[PDB]
Amino acid sequence: MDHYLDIRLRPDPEFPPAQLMSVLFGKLHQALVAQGGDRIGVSFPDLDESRSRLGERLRIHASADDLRALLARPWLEGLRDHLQFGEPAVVPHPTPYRQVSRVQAKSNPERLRRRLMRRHDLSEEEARKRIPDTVARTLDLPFVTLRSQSTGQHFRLFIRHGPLQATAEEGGFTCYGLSKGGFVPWF
Amino acid sequence: LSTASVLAFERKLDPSDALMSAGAWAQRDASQEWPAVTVREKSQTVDVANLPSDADTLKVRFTLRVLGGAGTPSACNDAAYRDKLLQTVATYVNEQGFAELARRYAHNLANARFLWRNRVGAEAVEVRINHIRQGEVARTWRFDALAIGLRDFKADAELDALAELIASGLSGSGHVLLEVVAFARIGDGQEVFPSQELKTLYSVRDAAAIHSQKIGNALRTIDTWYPDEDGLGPIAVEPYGSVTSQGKAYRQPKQKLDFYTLLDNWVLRDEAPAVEQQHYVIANLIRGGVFGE
Repeated sequence: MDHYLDIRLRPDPEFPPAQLMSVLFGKLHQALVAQGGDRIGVSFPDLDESRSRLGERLRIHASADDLRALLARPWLEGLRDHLQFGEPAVVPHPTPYRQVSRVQAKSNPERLRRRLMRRHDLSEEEARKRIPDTVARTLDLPFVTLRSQSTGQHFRLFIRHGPLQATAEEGGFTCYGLSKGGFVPWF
Repeated sequence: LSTASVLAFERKLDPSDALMSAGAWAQRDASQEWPAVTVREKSQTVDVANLPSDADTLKVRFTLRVLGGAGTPSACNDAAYRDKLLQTVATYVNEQGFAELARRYAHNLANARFLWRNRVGAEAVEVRINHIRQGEVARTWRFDALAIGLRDFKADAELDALAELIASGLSGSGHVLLEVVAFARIGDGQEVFPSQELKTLYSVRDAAAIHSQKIGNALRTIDTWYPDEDGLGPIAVEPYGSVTSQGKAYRQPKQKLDFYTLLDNWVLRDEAPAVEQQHYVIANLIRGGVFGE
């Protein structure tokens, strides 16, 4: 997009920084479900793909008015002493483009068992012989553990950063703000 | 002259166990019949505790006691080391009282850090502290915990009144019993964070609650004197000062900041260290432990 914001996390020993980035991601998700919009992207410039880590700095991508609407809401309350802020900057030129994606797999196939028996109404031995437990895929993507408001559960949502492109075209971002066609400047 | 082979110090500053009850806001001073959070089991098997459907505030209740006489050990072998330690802490307590320590402790008591996971994301939080001399309450404090941040020990008039009450306790001149109530505007239908067992939530009889040692480890987070960096903030005062979450050993004994090194340089080698290190030493003596071989 045209403008970006990097907020830096405060060094916190008594809470490990994965939990702070978890609650920051949850704050961003409830902010996007509170305000809406389809052209709001996320980027994390400090990706270490070798250790599958996201880093210390995160970057939102929106217009100027959406940025100063985001800084003018009480979602910043309670944690101003828990991170540092940024400034509405112009994107440098040139910058390459990439993705952000939540990749889930059939990590333990009991959900596939219950869906297949809610659909087929067959025997449990048929679900045992049809698909084995070897369909469990393993992922080397960075993940973030989020809770819920209605159906409360800790789940790791993986982060896949796509390949390095050169030109950004039309595309949207979902209610989780990940790339569903919309590209973000990597710099 | 050398150390004792065994040496143990009973703790002062004993907290209680903090049970949690729920109710809605604006009954913050009508909070006597509030039902408590019961824990329920949903589905592996996972225990879970949620706020009720029509309530946004949580009542957290525990009790504090201040004892005093923090220089005397509970067990000691040779008398020369004990009398040397007693005259050392006598020179410390008559040079300066417990005033900086009680100031930092009342500062940590004013902000509601003892809700560990249950503090962040809250709308409004406020504490209410009662001194109970006889069976009736004798005085009252009132602090907004959102006013005082987690980054610095600040100054205030009522905070100084609380600090002189705590220093009156630690000097041994009086008995201190404090009832601490906390409120927290969070919302309805959110999950609460009691202590985790070894998965089950820690519970008093049909009510979720908090361990005493979690409240204690919260209330001694005053060590702002780490040798390497100090932008980290305050630390729970511990010999070989470390952290189970971040996983690193501040005051590491390769440096001359380890608690036992300061102790045997002060008492045996007779080299009194810096005054904030002396405050850290007396804080570790307040914490208690096993010292010797």
